[PDB]
Amino acid sequence: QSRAKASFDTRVAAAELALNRGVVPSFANGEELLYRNPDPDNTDPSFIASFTKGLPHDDNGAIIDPDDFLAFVRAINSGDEKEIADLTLGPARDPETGLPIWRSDLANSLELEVRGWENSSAGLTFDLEGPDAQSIAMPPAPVLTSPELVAEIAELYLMALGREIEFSEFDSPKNAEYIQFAIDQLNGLEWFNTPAKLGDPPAEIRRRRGEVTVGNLFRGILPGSEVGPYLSQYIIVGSKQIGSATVGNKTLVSPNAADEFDGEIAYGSITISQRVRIATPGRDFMTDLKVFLDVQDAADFRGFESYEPGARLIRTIRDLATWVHFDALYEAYLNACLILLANGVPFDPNLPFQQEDKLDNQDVFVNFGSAHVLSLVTEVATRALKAVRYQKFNIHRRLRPEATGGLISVNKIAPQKGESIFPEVDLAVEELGDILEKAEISNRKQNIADGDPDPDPSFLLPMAFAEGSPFHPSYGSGHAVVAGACVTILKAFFDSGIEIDQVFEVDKDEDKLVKSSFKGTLTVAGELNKLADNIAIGRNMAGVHYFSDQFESLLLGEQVAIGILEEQSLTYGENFFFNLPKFDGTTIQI
Amino acid sequence: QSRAKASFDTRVAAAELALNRGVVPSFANGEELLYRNPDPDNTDPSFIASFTKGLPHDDNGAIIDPDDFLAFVRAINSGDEKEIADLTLGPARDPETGLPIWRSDLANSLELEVRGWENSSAGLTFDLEGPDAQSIAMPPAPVLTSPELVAEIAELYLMALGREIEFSEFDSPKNAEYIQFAIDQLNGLEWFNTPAKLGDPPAEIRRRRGEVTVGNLFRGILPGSEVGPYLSQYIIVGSKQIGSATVGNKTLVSPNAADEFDGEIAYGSITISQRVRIATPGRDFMTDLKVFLDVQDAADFRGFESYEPGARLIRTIRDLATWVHFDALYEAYLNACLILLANGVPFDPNLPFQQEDKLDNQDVFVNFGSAHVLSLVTEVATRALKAVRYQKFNIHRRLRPEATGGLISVNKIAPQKGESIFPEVDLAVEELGDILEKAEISNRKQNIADGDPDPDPSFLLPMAFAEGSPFHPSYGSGHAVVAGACVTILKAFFDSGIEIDQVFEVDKDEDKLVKSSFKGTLTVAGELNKLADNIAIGRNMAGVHYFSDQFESLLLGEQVAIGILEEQSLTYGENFFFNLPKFDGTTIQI
Ligand code: VO4
Ligand code: VO4
Ligand SMILES: [O-][O-]
Ligand SMILES: [O-][O-]
Ligand SMILES: [O-][O-]
Ligand SMILES: [O-][O-]
Ligand SMILES: [Ca+2]
Ligand SMILES: [Ca+2]
Repeated sequence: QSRAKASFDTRVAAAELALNRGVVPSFANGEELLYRNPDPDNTDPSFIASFTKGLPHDDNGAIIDPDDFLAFVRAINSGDEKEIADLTLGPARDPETGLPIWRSDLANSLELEVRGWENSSAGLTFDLEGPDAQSIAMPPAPVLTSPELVAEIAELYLMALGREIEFSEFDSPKNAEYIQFAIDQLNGLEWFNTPAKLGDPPAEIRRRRGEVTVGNLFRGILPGSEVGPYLSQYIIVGSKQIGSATVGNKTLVSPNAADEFDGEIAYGSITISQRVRIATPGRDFMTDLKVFLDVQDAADFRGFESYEPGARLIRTIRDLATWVHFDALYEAYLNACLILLANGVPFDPNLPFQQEDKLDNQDVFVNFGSAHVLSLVTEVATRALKAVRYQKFNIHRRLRPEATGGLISVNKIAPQKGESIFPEVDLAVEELGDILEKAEISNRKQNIADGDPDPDPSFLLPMAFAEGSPFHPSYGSGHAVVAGACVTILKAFFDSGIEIDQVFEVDKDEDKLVKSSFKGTLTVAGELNKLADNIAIGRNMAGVHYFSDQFESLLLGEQVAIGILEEQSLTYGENFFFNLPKFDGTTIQI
Repeated sequence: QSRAKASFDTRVAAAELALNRGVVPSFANGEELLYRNPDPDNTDPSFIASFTKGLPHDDNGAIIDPDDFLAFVRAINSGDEKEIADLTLGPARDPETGLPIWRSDLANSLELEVRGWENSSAGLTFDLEGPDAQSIAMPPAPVLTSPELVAEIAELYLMALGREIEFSEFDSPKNAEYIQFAIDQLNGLEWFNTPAKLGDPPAEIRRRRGEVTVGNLFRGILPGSEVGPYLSQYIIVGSKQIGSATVGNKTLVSPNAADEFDGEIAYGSITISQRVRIATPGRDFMTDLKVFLDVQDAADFRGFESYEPGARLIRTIRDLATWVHFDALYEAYLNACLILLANGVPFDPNLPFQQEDKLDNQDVFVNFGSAHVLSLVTEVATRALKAVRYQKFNIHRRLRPEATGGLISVNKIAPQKGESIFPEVDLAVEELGDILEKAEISNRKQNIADGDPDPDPSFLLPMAFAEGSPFHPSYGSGHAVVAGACVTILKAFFDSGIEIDQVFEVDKDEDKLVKSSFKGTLTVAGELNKLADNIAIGRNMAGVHYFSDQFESLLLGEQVAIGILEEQSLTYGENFFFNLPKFDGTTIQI
């Protein structure tokens, strides 16, 4: 037949495959309308558990006008630029300067303008490849009164309090007091100590973590994420440098071969440095209620974070948070791909032409080679992003962990001032008492450093980011959906079962890589899963995402990648499949 | 309609749009079957102008068996893995060790195995997004007897002899002798001094370079690649580093802000160094006829290049060749995108939600934002690569410039030994006498450095790469097609008319960036065109591509990118278009 007609039929067949996968219906947790305004004569929803950032908020963290959120949801579902622009973003504005009146003196002195919702209708964007953004569903997010939300918030608060603690010293006596504290309180939560009961949602069973130990503290549940050092090799270690190739029987060593162990990736003929920008240690954000409310009212605090000179390999929790702050969409997984390519990590052996050219007479660059995987790992990211944007904006609209910390802080402060507000976070306040007292101490320290000599007692979740979370709902996670999708692409494309012989940790003292004490075996699949773990949890340690957001959007990204892979497989006439270890432990052939 | 049905309809609509663009028929130059075996009783084609690398070659650079090339073409068209594996790749093999007998002692002592054709059938791969690999045509490649081929190989010979000459010193007296020589020889070629005649093919007229000066020597013809310094800003300069953002009225400065002028791209929270690995200066490859013939017989010389320790900003021509040797598919253009995103270069103003958030209430990350452009610039590359693989393997199969230099060298050596061979490169030999004599001197020097105390006189095109070209035909260029596609994506997505206030050159003495002497204005569109120029002509500086390969592959990539953009525009409900300045000076709205 015609080549153009064959191309049309291949594209139509891929669309038919995407359509025949069906639409998994996306269910919210019902929090949007279940929580009501505390005012006895006001029956409108409070929307406290809903992502209400940017809409004008009262002094307690709830929005003044529930209609303001209703218009926001309508604009989400419609996608119209005029309806988005007609939304009220930020607080009341000064008639003279045109600038919004901020609650905090910091945002008023900066003359901060409002920041807008980041692609509130990207979930309505169609996808030429892979699953449609609305064809796949994440499960309902945990509700505020759920023990899962309490466990997630405890994890977030402990990460915020443990931001300056280095990953290589999780078991070290120096951090033993904070590590044992975190382990004790997490294991004091019925989410961690008590297993899932029969009849619980399957995703609830899947994402439930057991007893928290130092070996799995702040770690994911992906296979290989809990095995070995905390940080993935691909997030800290470099790669085989230019010149370290083998030419027949002669093995030439790169003159820059030490750059592999100095965290430098062979990025073509130039280098990607794995060293992260050093955010100011101990400097958290939105620890003051006025600044937090301004951020909830869309105060653009982007770029307000201060940084130490130079760059170091990720050592502290805050370093991982900084890494996931600015990462260029697929940058973690593009870097992992570059490491695997430079290290000569073989592609999936079921890919064609992977044998030595003595046998197949065919090198692989464009298809089943470096270029194919490099393009796939990067094209999967925007598709996963569209799906997660649909999940964030049109389905769940889950409030950010900063907003949950705001509700918890205002609830804990209410008895002190004689009031009683936000009973939905009462379980979180009660079960996180000790974590909340140390959070209050840390917030008092930060707010004294902020400029308030005698700051009000604040239990807000300390934010690694000055703007806090990105300006979209937390559930799901764009970073974690891209993590799932790109790691799925890499595990399918590369021989993910390949064992990593050299396992490196960041040195406990110096800014360098040392051979990890891990005496086990680390696979490529395990380390890619650990890298997805690292990015998603680093979103958690910034305070911008809950754990369940990360795990479920990682699954969503894996689904996006699988759909894309099945659709592109229709484009190759070669007899081949991707051996793809899924996050659930099974392998799919694509 | 249903959302799933709407997704299917959008994908099938993009497929109909791709189908309705039609198929531009792909014409070769007729060189494949026009040159015949000089043996009188043998009437089979010589296939000398055909890409015959890998197929066994005689002592003069032609293939022993035309049936070998015929089977290679049949395997190209079929794409069958078995037929590709059944192809005779490399020379005769030792029955004892199983290794092929190499003509050169270098490849025999290395026990070199064969290297396969890189995606000989990737042009048969269908594309779910954008134009089909076979729906777009690049014009016929110039023939060996054409003055265009003589000009191309002269430019390539001139680049090889000037690989150690720095871009910031093109007009410097110490290189004035080599630059004036190159200018005089190029302007002595009727391709450069004589303009295109009426009735010539329009692509020939469009790609014909006129009078060669110091300010346009070794430069492209894209708009903006001829004004300003040689190297694009994005190939050498860094970008705004993390911490240098503007927060309301306060302008925080990054503690690492000097990294922008040190050639350090803010790659999320980590950095990309623009410094390229220093290939061994004065070390060229395939200068000896035996090593060249082994490479023609698929000798795997990859990684055989040597490097000095460290990395430096691109100064010499060999540095650009090294940069394009290993660049990860979209690396130059992904780096340019990262620079434009870190620098805060505004997106296309016709993109939606690009106003301040006070007006539009919407940030752009997933759609019309950093993630969108990153994913687009990375996904256009593999589609352009498929199109160029079709052009390389199924249509043109143009011999590599190393193979052109082989024919030229054997033709020049034949009268010395009393014979005569390859009269099709007689025009190249006659018109390039001075360049060929300097190439003979340089090749003799390199072959003495290789290990031959008294090497045979060789006029081979010196190769920046030990394997020389990648194992596919030169026409078109994968790097140039990716450059065209990705730079088109960046010019469409970003406000490409934005002027770059700061223009940097690599310092004439130190490995650093100085303020360029350019008193004119440089735009983002011009600098992206210059970056595509830099990559394509760096492939020329390697000696692996001719100029026409580069320019026509850049046009093909621009077509790929435009088709992808049209097909993606159907996926967005926003009222927007990409303002896209083409390589022909016109602007398309997408
Ligand atoms: O959805 V989030 O990347 O803020 O990771
Ligand atoms: O086709 V070439 O990238 O060898 O640029
Ligand atoms: O091939 O590249
Ligand atoms: O990040 O969002
Ligand atoms: O948004 O990211
Ligand atoms: O490179 O091809
Ligand atoms: Ca192979
Ligand atoms: Ca905007």
